[PDB]
Amino acid sequence: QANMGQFRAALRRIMDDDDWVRFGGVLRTVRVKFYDARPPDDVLQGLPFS
Amino acid sequence: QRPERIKTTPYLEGDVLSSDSGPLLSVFALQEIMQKVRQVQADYMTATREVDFTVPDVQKILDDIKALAAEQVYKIVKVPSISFRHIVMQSRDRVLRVDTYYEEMSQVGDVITEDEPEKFYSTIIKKVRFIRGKGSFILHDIPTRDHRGMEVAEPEVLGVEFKNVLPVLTAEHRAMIQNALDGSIIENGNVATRDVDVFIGACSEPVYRIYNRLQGYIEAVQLQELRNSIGWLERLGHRKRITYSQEVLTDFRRQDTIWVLALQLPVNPQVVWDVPRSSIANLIMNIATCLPTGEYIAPNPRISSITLTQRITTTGPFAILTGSTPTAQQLNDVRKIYLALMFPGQIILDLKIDPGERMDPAVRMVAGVVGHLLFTAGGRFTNLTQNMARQLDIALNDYLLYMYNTRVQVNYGPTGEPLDFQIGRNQYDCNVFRADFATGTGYNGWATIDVEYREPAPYVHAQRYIRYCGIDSRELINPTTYGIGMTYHCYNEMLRMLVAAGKDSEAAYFRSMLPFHMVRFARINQIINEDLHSVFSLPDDMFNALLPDLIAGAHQNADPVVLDVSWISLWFAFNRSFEPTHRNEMLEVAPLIESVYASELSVMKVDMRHLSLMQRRFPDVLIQARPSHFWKAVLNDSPEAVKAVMNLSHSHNFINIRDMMRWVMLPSLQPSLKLALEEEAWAAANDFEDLMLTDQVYMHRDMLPEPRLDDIERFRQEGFYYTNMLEAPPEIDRVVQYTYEIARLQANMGQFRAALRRIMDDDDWVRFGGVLRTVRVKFYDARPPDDVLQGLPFSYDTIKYATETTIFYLIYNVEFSNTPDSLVLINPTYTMTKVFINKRIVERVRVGQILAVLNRRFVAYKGKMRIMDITQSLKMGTKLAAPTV
Amino acid sequence: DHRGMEVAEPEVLGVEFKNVLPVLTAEHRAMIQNALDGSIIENGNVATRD
Amino acid sequence: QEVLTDFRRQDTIWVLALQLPVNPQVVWDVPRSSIANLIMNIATCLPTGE
Repeated sequence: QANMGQFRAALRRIMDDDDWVRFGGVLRTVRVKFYDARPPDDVLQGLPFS
Repeated sequence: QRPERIKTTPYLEGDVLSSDSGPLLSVFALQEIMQKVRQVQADYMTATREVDFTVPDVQKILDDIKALAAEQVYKIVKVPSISFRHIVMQSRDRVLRVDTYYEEMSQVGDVITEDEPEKFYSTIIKKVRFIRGKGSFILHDIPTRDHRGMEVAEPEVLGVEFKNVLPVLTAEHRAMIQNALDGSIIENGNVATRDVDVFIGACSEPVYRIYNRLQGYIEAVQLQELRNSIGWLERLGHRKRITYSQEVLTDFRRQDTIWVLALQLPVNPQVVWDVPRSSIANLIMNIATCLPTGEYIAPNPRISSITLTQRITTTGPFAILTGSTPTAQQLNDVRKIYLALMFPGQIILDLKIDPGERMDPAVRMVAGVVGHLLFTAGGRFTNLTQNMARQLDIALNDYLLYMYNTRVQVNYGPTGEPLDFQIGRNQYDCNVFRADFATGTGYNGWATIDVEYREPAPYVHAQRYIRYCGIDSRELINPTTYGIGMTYHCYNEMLRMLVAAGKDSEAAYFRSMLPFHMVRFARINQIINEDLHSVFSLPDDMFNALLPDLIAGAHQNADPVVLDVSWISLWFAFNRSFEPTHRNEMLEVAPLIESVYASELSVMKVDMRHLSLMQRRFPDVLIQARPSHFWKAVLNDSPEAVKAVMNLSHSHNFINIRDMMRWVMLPSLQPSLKLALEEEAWAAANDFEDLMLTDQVYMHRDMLPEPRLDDIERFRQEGFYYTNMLEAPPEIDRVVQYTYEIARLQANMGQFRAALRRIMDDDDWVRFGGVLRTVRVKFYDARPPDDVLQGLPFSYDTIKYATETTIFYLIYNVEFSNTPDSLVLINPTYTMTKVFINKRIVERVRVGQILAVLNRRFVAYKGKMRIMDITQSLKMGTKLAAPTV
Repeated sequence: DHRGMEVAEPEVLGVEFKNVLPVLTAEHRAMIQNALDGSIIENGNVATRD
Repeated sequence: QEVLTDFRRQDTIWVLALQLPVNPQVVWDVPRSSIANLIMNIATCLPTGE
């Protein structure tokens, strides 16, 4: 997807399609949190990839 | 991270004895080889050609190879050079046209002399370099100008100069010249997003041919060849099993980028391997390149003894020999043994005796055992020679023979060969442990398979995988049998004999010792399989031919290199292990290096063949030709790096004609950009007339024309001219042929001058040709000296039949106050030299013909265009985002 | 080396005639020159050695 | 055999003045030399110990 030069556009199209993405099969470490206000932008708007 | 380097048991760990790397081992190996032959030469009397022996620096030559790889053979200039030159005589309507390229050709090189063959070759190949240098250029950022809203080009990029022509023109004349300048336009000039500037004009024909194939080369090679190259790099990386950069290459190309490549990354190894007397060179670069950084490990101290209490403890059977430490020479011998171990087949060992050293007899007693347990001397190759194999047999016989405990019975056999007897209670036969090269008993390669074939290999010359002691390398990632179950046949027979020999403690020590031995050979199997895969390696044909060659005494082109070690060094090497804690760094740039190597080799072969052509083409010029002449001629003007590579063999003082010509006729080749330009330059050079190597020389009675001076200004406007040059040869009847040998014969008889005067009186032409002569054209307005106008092909030192002569063009200049008979002379001036060149080198053109040469198409890029060399970025750390199909 | 052939030396011939050349004539010099050109070398073998 | 095993062994011509086979009959054929053979034998070959 990065190779041909249509990586991000496909992701934006699929997100317009309102779908779900299971990025990788590698297990991830989870965390639990509690807040009284809005969370920071970094944890909310962030992407699970780089 | 790599699973075979992690350890969890207290048996394979100990203090490190020493460390080593490829660079030290290479120079050391060359040193002992050269010292051996020097001692050989010194210890006796020798009568041969003198030769000095110095050890070279491999690292310097590798650095110089890397530097030369960065050298670009292409030049970029905005403007092309001047193609044609104009000359103005007294007539302002007619002007002389000359080619500057021909005059520069005349200046490039030196004169012809029939006595000097290699000088002739050197001059010719200098012409070749000059052709390729003036042919290789790319135009970028051409200037442009605007006239009446239209695009025009400048009068200095078209390749002609005519600024001094403007004063001699009248109104219509510079009117039409400026009209022609306005007509000199750049095509496709109305494109708003234009990137190419295409122009019509003149150029030198070889130069323009090289330019045309250069732009064809630009258009041809593109990204898919890079894809193939990096795919082969991936296959090599898979073979070596290196970690990859998590960066992945995506073939997205910018709209304002140009890549250039001068190498094809797939390689033909036979081009490398066909060099005469070069096997040792291939081995030394293989050592210098593929060998990683490693170290020597001692075995666990607890194998020989185990404690039981404070005071009582077991002792080793070889306790007296265990407490020993090698010297410098013994350490060097250990190195030699491990080198012979790491390369099987092309390295031979030997055993050194000299009175200056003293040892206990037990060194040979145990040395026979360690020799039979430490080398392989049978199967499909060899590692030993016959004499030391017999010595080891005698040693093993004496060890089974000298026994300190209560004696057992022995039954001797018929012959006096050692090991012809039976021993002990079980009556075991020791005769099976004699060494024969065809069978291979008594060593690690007996009763097993030593070499095997698998899937296609990255390099095509050798697909083999070496299997020492019948064990592969895949048990380290996943073991196969239990701890006791690891064994092989010769080890079993050896242990069973020692049990049969009544010898028990030694058997226990060896049975403990076995897994260290097997894992050491597993690591060496991995090293041979993975690390050493390179173009310098020995192909399968040589490896499968060497053993019959040595056992049959057949005459071989690639002699195995014979070395020498000491006796106790075998036992010391038995108590060590090699561990490569890191891999070689220059391995990461290994392949492309030899590519440059290969490419340059191709170049030599190319012009080599062309030089041989002249020996067939011209016997008289090359009467005294010896092919070493052109050999040395090419070998002078060449990069010193590859020459040092070949002279590391030091056989350059031994190269004969047979090896050199056997190298000549092969057409094996690996393409490269400068190579392609080389073939095309030599294709232009197949027409020998392109380098002023003419052989048409005519002589007859001729005189300078004497025009009658009627009107001075009429003579000014006309502009009469003369030349001794022949624009075309005359008819054949008046021309008589003449040769070198007949010239020599008539010179000895002395009637040659008489024959010249006879035919000279008969007023017919005479030919002196068959030998290439240089061409000089220099313009003389006044009276020349006699030597230029009277160019006699015979030159008194006897005579030499071929001589160079400067070709004359005479321009006539007159004044108004000259009398009508001022040029009238009572004795007419005479000339006799005439030459034919078969091209319009000098010619008179009327003013409208000044731009009559613009018929050739040139391509240039905009100044915004950037050119980046991309030869340097071919490294196996680059992995494709879209892998090769 | 001349005429595409390796040629021996008058010294290795084993005979000396170097004090009779200057009194010779043209024909004798030409004949001795041709005869010198006549001598050849043979690339033979013994025990598989050149 | 070290001197027979350099890397220039293949294209070298050897010279030996003495043949190894020493036909023993020629030393024995010497008339009334038995005592001389004995004394020079024990001169050249007899070792000494303690």
